[PDB]
Amino acid sequence: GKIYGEYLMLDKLLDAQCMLSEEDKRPVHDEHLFIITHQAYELWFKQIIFEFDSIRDMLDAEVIDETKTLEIVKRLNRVVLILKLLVDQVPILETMTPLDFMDFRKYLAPASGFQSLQFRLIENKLGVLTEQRVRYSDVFSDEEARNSIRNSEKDPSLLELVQRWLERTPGLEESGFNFWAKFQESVDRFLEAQVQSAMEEPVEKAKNYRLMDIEKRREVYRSIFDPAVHDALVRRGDRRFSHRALQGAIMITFYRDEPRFSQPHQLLTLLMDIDSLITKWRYNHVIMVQRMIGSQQLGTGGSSGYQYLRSTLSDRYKVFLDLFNLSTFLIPREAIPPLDE
Amino acid sequence: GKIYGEYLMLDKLLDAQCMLSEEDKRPVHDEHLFIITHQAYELWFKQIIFEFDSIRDMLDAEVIDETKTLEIVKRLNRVVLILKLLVDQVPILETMTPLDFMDFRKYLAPASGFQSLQFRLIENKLGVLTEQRVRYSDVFSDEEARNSIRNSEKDPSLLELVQRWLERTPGLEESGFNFWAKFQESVDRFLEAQVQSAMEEPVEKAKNYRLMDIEKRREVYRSIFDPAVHDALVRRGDRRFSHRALQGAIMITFYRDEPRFSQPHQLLTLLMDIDSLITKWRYNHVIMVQRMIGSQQLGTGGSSGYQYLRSTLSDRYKVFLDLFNLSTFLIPREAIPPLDE
Amino acid sequence: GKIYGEYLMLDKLLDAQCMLSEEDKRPVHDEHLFIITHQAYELWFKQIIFEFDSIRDMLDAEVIDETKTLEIVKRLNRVVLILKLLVDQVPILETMTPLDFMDFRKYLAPASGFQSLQFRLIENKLGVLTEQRVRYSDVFSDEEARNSIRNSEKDPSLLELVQRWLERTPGLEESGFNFWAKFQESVDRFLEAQVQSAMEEPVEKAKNYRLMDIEKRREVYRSIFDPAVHDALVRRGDRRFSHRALQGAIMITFYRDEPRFSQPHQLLTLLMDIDSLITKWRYNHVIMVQRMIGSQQLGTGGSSGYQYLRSTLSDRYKVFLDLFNLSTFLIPREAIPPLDE
Amino acid sequence: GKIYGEYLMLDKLLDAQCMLSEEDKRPVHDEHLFIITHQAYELWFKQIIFEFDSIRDMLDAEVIDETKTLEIVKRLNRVVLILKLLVDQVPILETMTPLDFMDFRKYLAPASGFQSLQFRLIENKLGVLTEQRVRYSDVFSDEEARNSIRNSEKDPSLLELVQRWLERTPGLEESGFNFWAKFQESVDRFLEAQVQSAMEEPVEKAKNYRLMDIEKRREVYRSIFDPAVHDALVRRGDRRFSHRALQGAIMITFYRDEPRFSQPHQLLTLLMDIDSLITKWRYNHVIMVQRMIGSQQLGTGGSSGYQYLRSTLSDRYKVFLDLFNLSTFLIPREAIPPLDE
Ligand code: HEM
Ligand code: HEM
Ligand code: HEM
Ligand code: HEM
Ligand SMILES: Cc1ccc2cncn2c1
Ligand SMILES: Cc1ccc2cncn2c1
Ligand SMILES: Cc1ccc2cncn2c1
Ligand SMILES: Cc1ccc2cncn2c1
Repeated sequence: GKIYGEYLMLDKLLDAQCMLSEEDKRPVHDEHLFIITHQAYELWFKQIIFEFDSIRDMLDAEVIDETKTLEIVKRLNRVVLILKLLVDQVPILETMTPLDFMDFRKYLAPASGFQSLQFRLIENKLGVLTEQRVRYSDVFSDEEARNSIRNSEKDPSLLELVQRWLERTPGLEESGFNFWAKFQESVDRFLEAQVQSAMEEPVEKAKNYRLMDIEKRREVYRSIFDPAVHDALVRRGDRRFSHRALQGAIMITFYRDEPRFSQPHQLLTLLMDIDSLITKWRYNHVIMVQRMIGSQQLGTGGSSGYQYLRSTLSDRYKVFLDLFNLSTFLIPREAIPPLDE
Repeated sequence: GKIYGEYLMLDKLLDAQCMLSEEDKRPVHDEHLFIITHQAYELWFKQIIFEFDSIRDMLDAEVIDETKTLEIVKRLNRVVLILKLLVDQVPILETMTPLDFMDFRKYLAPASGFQSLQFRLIENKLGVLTEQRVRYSDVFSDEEARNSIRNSEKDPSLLELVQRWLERTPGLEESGFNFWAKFQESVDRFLEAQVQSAMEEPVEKAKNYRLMDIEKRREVYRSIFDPAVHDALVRRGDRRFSHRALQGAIMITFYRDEPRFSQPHQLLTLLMDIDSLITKWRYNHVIMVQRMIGSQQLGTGGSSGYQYLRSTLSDRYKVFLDLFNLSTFLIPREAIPPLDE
Repeated sequence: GKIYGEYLMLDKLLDAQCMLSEEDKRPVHDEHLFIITHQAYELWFKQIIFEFDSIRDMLDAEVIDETKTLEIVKRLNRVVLILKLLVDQVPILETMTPLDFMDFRKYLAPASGFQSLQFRLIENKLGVLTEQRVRYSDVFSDEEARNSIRNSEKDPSLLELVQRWLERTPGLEESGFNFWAKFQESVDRFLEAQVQSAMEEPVEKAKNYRLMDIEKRREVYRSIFDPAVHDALVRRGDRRFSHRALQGAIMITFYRDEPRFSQPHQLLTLLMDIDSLITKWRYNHVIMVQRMIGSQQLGTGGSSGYQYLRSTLSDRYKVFLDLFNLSTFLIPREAIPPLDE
Repeated sequence: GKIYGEYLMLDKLLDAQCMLSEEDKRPVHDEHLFIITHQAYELWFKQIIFEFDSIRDMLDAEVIDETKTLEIVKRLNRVVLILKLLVDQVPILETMTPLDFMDFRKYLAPASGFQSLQFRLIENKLGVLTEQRVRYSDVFSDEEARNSIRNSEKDPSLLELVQRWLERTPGLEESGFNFWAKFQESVDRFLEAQVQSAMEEPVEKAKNYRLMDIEKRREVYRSIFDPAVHDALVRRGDRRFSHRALQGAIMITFYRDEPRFSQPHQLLTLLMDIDSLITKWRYNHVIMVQRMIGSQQLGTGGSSGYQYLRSTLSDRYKVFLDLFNLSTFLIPREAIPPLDE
């Protein structure tokens, strides 16, 4: 179009609000809010997908320069703001009372939140593993929806592309900076100095606490320095990243204050914020489900739905799970290998 | 429809996003965000209108009981939450850079924010007076849009209906409680006691300050006790309310802690919050216009647009202007006529 | 005092910021933010306690009128707003980097979040049961702190006082409205009508699903109509409320649209919002702990602390647990016993 | 100290809450909220000052590297988050009713918001010019407060230091990139091409509108290319920046997408966000003053105070006024001189 409403296709957009309670000559006022709220979510889901696909295209390249990294950071930050808005949309729908919802939920019988193609496309494009999902894709009767999901699982997710970018971190290379080995030998040097300082403790409980603590540190570093331990944790589902991607991620977090790593760090932080905000939506949605129809109601066949949503709050659904635990492996500033390159 | 996407008409809704930069084979990524942002606004504008029209129907009645008042309060509070969300949508669009916007604003030449039928319908249904508007309704080329605006100006606004409800306040009546006269004579009694206390001041500057202050209080009460002064202020545009509606509003604010007036008070407060939040959107929108194209750019013909938006921030656009100044006329708790009925 | 700084005792308040890294001639800039953030929390914790104690005094009375209920609702809503602000304070402290925190966390060795007297007083005054707490009160070395906690556990909590108020609900009484029996017999009448409608189903899978569903409804109502089942669930820790308090709570939620119950309903909703917002703070605090020092760091002696905080997210810490599940027991509007009194 | 309360000096901090209505044996509950709210503001004002002074020290240097720029950006962003929290604190105090405030505002007679030393120190350290202030520093009776303000006006503000940093922008130099001249000659080339395109317009109203518009563009560029026009606008108070600082600011906004300028751009954006958020606090504070005591009340001596606060909303109080208008001078991407260096 050309003028405001023609450009925005308001003739199409504002003709998609059909209250089924109205067409059945028993209108329920808040059903208009129910529709509008979901359509605002679906509009922003399309925007999120559009931004995710553009970030996937920029990450599916041999090298990602400082200019392309800034663009990726901008678009990830935009997704963060849209996710906060989407979390904030819940109290607007929580304004409808359970009895008003009960008077129209009968018209929704075949419909299901599981049938949101865009919500699934978001989960898949970010990296929610099909094997890590709770049992409880085949809900989608349409063939274009099934084809859309097939492509989202087949094509590389944001998790795979970020890992590839993380593995190519300059500075990890043995030929050059050799960060991983410098980190291993400074961890050994630091942890021994901690043993020597604890040996000089005037009190025995304090000497023993420090020594027990150093042993727990030894085990923490063993989970990342022994690749067999890391690869076993990845297999269990406690980690997502490859051993080399984790090395890159750890190096980015160590040198975040350096101009060269501040932007890659921000990209990782926004990836974490996205995960955390999708989890916040899941929680607020399960609180709202509970407020409206409790753990189970007429038509639900028990607390099956409720318990499934409650189970989506687990680390099984966090894509960049590894990013939250990087500070466990941190060493003081004085102990970090200085940058030379 | 029946299943999720058919119920929500996602086939229609998600087919209304046409980037003109894409159809011209010169696509600008952030134009997708520009469209989606406006469509989320337009969806919520429709919800606001739907709630406003339902509140108008409940207020266009002989008596509004405690049950219907609770429903009106709920729906006004819902509009408050939607307005906060709409204010919060601005930083999402402020994520687009001026240079990216400059690469597609050429395709928008005939379009204008003035062509938002729903934004005008919101202003009119709330009560933005046609005579109080800045010079700078005839923008709308379509006949259904012109007819929609004609009806919104003709049919009673939220301002007119609230005034009618306010005029019917029980307790204002001479036959019963006679609040206005009790308020006048307690104002006189309180202000004289203030003169007597100031007369006993040991310091002359303090006695004189108190006496100058009591004189300014006398003039404040004169603007509401002399109907000629109030009616002149309404004529100037400094007030909106009729003299009897203002009496009701003042009585509701005085006895807000009493169960009988707490709900009418909350209705008035939410009416104020709505005004204040529409003003907050106007401000954030003028800040965003400024960030994107400054006070004037190529195609604007000077700072005409900018200065008009900047002028919409004035009290000329506040519908319930009177509601913000009710605390100027307040007297201590000890001086308020006790409720009997 | 009398002037601004003397009234606010800014001489005392702005002399309580002692950076231990500064006194050790190794200053860490963000330690100032660490102190200020905690002091803003402690100031608002004192305000929360002050409001909680005033609500406890109003609830520790024979009858609570409509006027005192409005005051309680106002103060509960104030606590909600302060809790949202406190949740929002986390991203301000998350602005400090893990390496900057690592350079001063050594000076905090004896200090512990467990030593916040005001946080414990908040938990106790709301109603966090001492037996429902995770093993992991005796941390407090001072005698006035131990005496403060002793009194908070001994004196009635907000949970006990709300239950007393809920038990005294007019309308529950057999002598008058007899709500519980009317609810039981309308549940029986409604559930049988649902069996008869399911019997007329043309499809067998649909008839069987409806019948399986009605059986699950029968069991839900059994948990509240058989007092032995409710009393067993209270004993297990799945419920907090007495059988009579639950009856009152259910009646308030059923007739919330009625002027008589809207205010008691709002009080219950704000009580739920408080619980939910304290849970949101706990979550954001465990995310921030994780961002700063992961699941374990030098000095922690393993993931003991982290796992304890992670366990505070369970229903074991939700005081008004029962309030979230009231919609499970809801019946359509057509099936609710009409109000007469 | 060493343990939680000793480290945070909670013995001092939680002993600074003296309600004057309580000491006069006429306690007003919400006076506790009034005190706590102001003390939370004063605590965060101290944090803001601490961050501002550290940014002043980093900016008072010959060269500011990419590493020091990241630190400045981090601390400015922290101030943004604290300012949002401070804006959000207003609705918490707006929870107190005007009648409850009226029962204790008598004890505040000598106190005044003008006596907040920290609020003035914030305004001065940011750059609120003493000559640009409204008539209505000498309020401060204490000598350490007068000395604190004297030093804040004497020592360079954030506005002066940012201008110095902006003037040293590499790329502005004639010897090297010579941005200003390249910008002038590309503006001339672009504006002439616009005349030639308008000359080919089939419609005369369209040709004339385009030509009138190009003339308004010519005048816009004249205000920045003729230093006499810029220096006259600075003198009038419509601009703050020196002609060379404005050149740097314009160059940073033009090449913001380039890695070299993205961080300097972010610093400028956060400086704008700070200005805008202090303005948002001023507005919310004048709305809250109005809600509590209207435009004037007993003790105010008329609307003097109210009108002064209402006048602080003007551009006279915006420190980085110039930053909001930089998009007025923008040219399309195709017209921007390519970077070489
Ligand atoms: C009145 C409020 C709502 C209720 C009672 C509700 C209830 C439910 C229930 C019971 C489920 C489980 C499967 C099913 O029966 O569909 C579900 C899933 C879902 N709903 Fe909602 N919902 C509400 C509002 C919303 C809104 C506003 C959205 C946003 C678009 C939404 C999005 C979803 C999604 C995406 C799922 C999938 C859950 C996941 O796999 O993580 N719901 N909902
Ligand atoms: C890129 C950001 C935007 C820019 C540069 C912009 C610019 C403008 C300008 C210059 C005007 C004056 C008349 C005209 O030329 O149309 C205007 C008016 C208006 N715009 Fe925007 N706008 C933006 C985003 C939005 C958004 C997201 C909305 C929300 C739906 C919106 C709604 C309106 C409305 C309703 C008016 C009427 C103003 C009033 O009468 O108070 N604008 N806009
Ligand atoms: C730099 C950020 C912070 C870190 C790393 C941190 C870490 C921790 C840890 C590890 C614990 C477990 C016991 C202990 O070692 O003290 C804890 C408990 C606690 N912290 Fe924090 N904390 C941080 C900030 C805060 C803030 C800003 C507050 C607010 C006043 C706070 C309040 C508490 C409270 C009240 C507990 C008790 C937890 C409960 O029983 O639910 N913490 N913190
Ligand atoms: C009950 C709410 C409040 C009322 C009625 C109120 C009223 C006023 C008034 C009338 C003035 C003008 C001079 C005077 O008489 O002091 C003023 C100034 C001021 N107040 Fe408030 N105030 C309130 C709350 C606050 C809060 C919570 C803060 C935050 C610390 C604050 C900070 C200030 C500051 C800094 C000024 C200086 C204004 C400027 O120069 O821009 N006020 N206030
Ligand atoms: C339309 C619709 C139906 C069911 C549902 C569940 N969660 C969101 N939903 C939306
Ligand atoms: C589509 C469109 C065009 C112009 C405009 C101005 N303010 C919002 N707008 C939206
Ligand atoms: C001072 C201090 C020490 C330890 C701690 C843990 N969570 C908050 N904390 C505050
Ligand atoms: C204590 C106090 C007195 C007066 C005042 C005005 N604005 C904030 N204020 C605070």
